Amino acid sequence: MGEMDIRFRGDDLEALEKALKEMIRQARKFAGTVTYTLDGNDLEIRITGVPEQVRKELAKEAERLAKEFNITVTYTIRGSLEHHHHHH
Repeated sequence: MGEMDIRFRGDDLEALEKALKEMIRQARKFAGTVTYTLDGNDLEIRITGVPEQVRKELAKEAERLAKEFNITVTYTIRGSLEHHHHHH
């Protein structure tokens, strides 16, 4: 399984649009599927097909656009539980 939910919240819809435009561009360069829901000041971008290793990289890009446009991102990734236990 390899599917991630990248959701941008911000009072400026334009900041959400430029973050969006990038996260689509990133899903395209990784060659995956990209969907999005613009509704008021909430945007959820659903990137499917990209594996867990790549879904992490989309999280770094979510964060770089969050501090770029000063908007709050929240991203969901599970399947990182490769070792659902401490290193002990």
